Amino acid sequence: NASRNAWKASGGIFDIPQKETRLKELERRLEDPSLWNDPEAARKVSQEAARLRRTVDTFRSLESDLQGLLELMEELPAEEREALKPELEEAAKKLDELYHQTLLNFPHAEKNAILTIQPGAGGTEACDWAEMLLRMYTRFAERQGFQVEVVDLTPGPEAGIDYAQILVKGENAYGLLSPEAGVHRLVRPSPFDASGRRHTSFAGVEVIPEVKPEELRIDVMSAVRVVHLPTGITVTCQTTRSQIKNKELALKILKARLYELERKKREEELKALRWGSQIRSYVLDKNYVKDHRTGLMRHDPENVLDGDLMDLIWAGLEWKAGRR
Amino acid sequence: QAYVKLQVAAGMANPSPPVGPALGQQGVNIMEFCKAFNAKTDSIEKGLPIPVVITVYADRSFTFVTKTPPAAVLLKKAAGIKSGSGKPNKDKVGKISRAQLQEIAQTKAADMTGADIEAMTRSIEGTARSMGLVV
Amino acid sequence: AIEALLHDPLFRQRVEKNKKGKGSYMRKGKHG
Repeated sequence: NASRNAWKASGGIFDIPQKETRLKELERRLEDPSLWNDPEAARKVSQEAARLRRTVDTFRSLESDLQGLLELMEELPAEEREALKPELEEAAKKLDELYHQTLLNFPHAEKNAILTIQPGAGGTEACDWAEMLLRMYTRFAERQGFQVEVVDLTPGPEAGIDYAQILVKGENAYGLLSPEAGVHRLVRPSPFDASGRRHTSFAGVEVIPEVKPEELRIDVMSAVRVVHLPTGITVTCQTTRSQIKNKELALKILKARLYELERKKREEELKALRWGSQIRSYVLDKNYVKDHRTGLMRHDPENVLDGDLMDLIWAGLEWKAGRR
Repeated sequence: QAYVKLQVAAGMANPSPPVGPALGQQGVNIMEFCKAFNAKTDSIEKGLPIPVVITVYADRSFTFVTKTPPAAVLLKKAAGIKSGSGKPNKDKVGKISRAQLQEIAQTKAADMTGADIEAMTRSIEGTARSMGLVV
Repeated sequence: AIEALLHDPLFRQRVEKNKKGKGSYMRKGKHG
């Protein structure tokens, strides 16, 4: 536990060469009034100052609770130092808060998201896989005090679900699920094949943040859809029984999609001017779950599936942050 | 002659990041002013901002006289709040008693250009109200 | 991009040969 704590704290030290030098540079050139005369410069300094400020308040805990621990924590935990060992619980909490902060703060990360789950090849098996995936995300939402709004659900004929599109709203939703987005691989002995040979099926997970008058048509099938024709992507809703609400819901999803199409394209263009495989796998035979990206493996698949692993997500988030 | 009040926490040594060389826009050096501030501080508590007159003469040696601690900070300190209010009329974040305000008022009397402390108290109350705290 | 990627072959369904199974018969063993 102590070792773990130390490790955690080491990350915090990792942002000491950033904070000091940066701060010095800012005061030396940016703080100046004759530099200030240009707005852009001022803005830059403010951004730079923000970095400094984060490092100030949260490092104290790392330093202050570390140095004061060892004198009283050494020999006694149970008698007289039962406060003094769970005094470092506070430190742990602080550390966690810091880490989480580092992970988040990035563009659109607070605004809720609407993940579509798409199956892969396998046909019947694949649909089941999709369903399973959906279930896990639902449980994650449940776990994390969220409220899920079920928009698209479409059953596959032989078994399972073909297509789904599920929208959760609450406290930093997108942030958590934004990494997941991509292919999830189901490496397990099919219940449908009599042979019981191991199979591999897949699932895309499209995850997007939530964020014309004659070039859209709205058609009823009490069901509803909002087909923005110029781009050419449709959305279809079936959540509520009341029509107007459903329509409204559809509208927001479509809007989100529009934004998504724009932003990614723009980014690509910029890159032009200037993962390969599955992200995750779940290997039920082996009781074994490798995220291929970020090199973590959980050995209780069931736990992961029942309710999605926050820890894994955090790791993924960290990786994403680093890449950013 | 270049007199302006513009600074932060007195106790923290050499606060160059918030304002810093604005006082040093004129011919007086950055080192001096900071030093002066530091000197001033030892007579009073650290952590709070303070304003001071900046009469920048041609000789490069400047006269200076402190004023009372910022109205706002003082007001806050009796309240026991960091963030005062965002949207105060819609919901109250905190509140103050009048006696405390009155007490606060009396200690500033030297810098406060007024004889009646009652007036000062009422001003303080008004300020508090503005901030977002129903007396 | 997500959709087509899924469609592409690298994500085709994989099945494995069997060692004591039905389609097992290895004419020549891995090693001599």
